[PDB]
Amino acid sequence: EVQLQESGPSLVKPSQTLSLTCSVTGDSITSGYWNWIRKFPGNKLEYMGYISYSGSTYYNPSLKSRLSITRDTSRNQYYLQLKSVTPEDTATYYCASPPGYYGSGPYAMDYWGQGTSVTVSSAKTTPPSVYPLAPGSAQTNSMVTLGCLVKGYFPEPVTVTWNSGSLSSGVHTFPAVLQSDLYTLSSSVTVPSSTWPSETVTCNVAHPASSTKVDKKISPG
Amino acid sequence: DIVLSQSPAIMSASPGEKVTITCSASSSVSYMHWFQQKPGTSPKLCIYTTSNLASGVPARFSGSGSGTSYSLTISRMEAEDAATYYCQQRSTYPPTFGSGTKLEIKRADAAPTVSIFPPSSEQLTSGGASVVCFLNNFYPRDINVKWKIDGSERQNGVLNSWTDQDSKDSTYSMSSTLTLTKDEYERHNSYTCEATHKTSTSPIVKSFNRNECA
Repeated sequence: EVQLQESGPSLVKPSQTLSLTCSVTGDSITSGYWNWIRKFPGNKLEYMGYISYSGSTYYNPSLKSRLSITRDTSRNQYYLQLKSVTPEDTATYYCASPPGYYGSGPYAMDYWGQGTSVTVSSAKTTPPSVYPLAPGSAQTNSMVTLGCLVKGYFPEPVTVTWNSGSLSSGVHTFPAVLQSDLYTLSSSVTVPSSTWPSETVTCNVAHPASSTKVDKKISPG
Repeated sequence: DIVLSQSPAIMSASPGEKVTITCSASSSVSYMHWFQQKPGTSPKLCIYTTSNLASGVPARFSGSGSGTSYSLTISRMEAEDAATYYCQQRSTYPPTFGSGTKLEIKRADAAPTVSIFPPSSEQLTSGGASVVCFLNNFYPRDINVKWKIDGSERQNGVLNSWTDQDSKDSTYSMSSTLTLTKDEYERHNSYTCEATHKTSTSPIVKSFNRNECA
């Protein structure tokens, strides 16, 4: 029914102010409460605050004096302004409406935007080094597992495909790990040994912030 | 400042099992709301005002409690119930949330398929050498990886990462990466990735020697 959409930057520098927009389509912000919630790495959620139908605000005491929420009723948008952000303000930020009912209907519902992941760090754009992972040997069994190593990149995210999507069921791409300011990820793909190395298998690694186009068929060695 | 203590923190339930999640408050709250979050989706109201089913939630769920003790209950576990649940209170500002219950699917045990990979020739142009170990499609999730250099454990310089429960087969995967200085990688020839899990006690070891292959 209703629609909320988070708009803003993905990466911010420490000490800088974090700025986000929540745009509301499907309903007016002239009625109800409109809030910002955030999900930390480790998955705890924190209620950040609200801006009312009348423009009144409420801010969680935990956000000390750093958070302010504004709105534009003749554009149906409300904004978050979070000052002096340290690395620990890194999270996915969601705008949302408290549980209510509406129209007619019997049931309580609520409305959440999709969320925006925000990275707080002073790193610079660094394409990843993409390496081939091929076994150093093998006689038997029916499957063979090969993969790719995407190391030292910034920022998130990275994307990995195998043979342009034509390999899927045996794929595992692992969450990225932050190490010494740089991200590292790996991906694996298991195929029948009568397909490799007989028939080529390639990892398609793309990194959006540094326009990287890496393809690397995994060859024996 | 109402503190919402939730339990258990993580758990696996078979299809059809009865499941109970508790949320205990620091102080009395008038009601407890419950939210559901599946991988890829935002949190969605699940239970409203302690016991009322929210739009789109099936009748196998229910809630109860009052004062400082509340619970949420699935009569019969379905695979689609797999997710993270959060209890929430709004009777006192600020509105607070519980730490969450990660609810997983229980399935048949499966030993990890283990595969080891040596550094690539491409990475040997730099000053680092990384060995990667893949421990995939296993169950349950608890697993330990040990990295042996010449049959001798090495701790740290390791980078471990887990996938979330596979959506098709309910298993888990885990990658381990040992990044060494290139010169230290060439002083040792035996590289072993050892997995200790639940199949048996000792198991799954994959190795490669630096002296072999090129």
